Amino acid sequence: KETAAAKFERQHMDSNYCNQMMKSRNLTKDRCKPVNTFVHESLADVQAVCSQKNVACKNGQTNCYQSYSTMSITDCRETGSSKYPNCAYKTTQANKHIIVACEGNPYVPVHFDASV
Repeated sequence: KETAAAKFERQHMDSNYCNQMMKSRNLTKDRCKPVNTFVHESLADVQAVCSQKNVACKNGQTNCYQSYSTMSITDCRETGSSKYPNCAYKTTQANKHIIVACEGNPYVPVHFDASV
């Protein structure tokens, strides 16, 4: 079964598109998930964010880190009409700074906190 680091990679890394990829990565095979972000950078450059700018997470914990540069991301957002089993997503491409929460040794991303 997956570690938190593995789940982050399956759900968010990818070095209409949202309907296809949300299904492919087992996010909407048995539920419709409201929002998810995919990052189109290399895994190692996303892992590198865990030693970049330390910031507080949305929940006030302090193990979150913001990337120095913007990264290519696709936001997937359920339409107002979406209902299981027919999940439906709005796809929005953007280049944004990402904020991830990191844990473990190696210190790697385990949650996507936000993009800016």
